[PDB]
Amino acid sequence: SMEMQLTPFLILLRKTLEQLQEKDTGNIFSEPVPLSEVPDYLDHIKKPMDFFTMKQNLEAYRYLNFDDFEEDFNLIVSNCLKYNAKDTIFYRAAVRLREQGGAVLRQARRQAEKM
Ligand SMILES: Oc1cccc2ncccc12
Repeated sequence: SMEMQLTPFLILLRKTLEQLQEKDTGNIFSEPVPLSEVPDYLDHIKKPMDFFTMKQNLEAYRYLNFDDFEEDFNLIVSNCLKYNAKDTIFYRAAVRLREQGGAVLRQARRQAEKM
């Protein structure tokens, strides 16, 4: 809205990002998928995403509404479901992050709406 302030919103996004990273207990989404180990990754995945990149986007003022932030989170999840077979831990880790992280995201968006 007209009066919504930037700094409390960024503080909220930082806290939310930390809470989401806590759900990724193996830290498999902490840094970009290592393209040197996965040379076919970009054949399947058009926009890689990870929590370090999200932190850099946050601090570069690229996230100005909650959708901007949640869309990149959803890329982390959807890219991982798309690339990895269902019988892998990586696939299940994306399911777990979607489920547990969705709860973090709903409460955070509610706080943003009060701003
Ligand atoms: O190394 C990784 C971490 C998280 C997700 C991945 N998805 C495909 C290939 C490698 C991955």
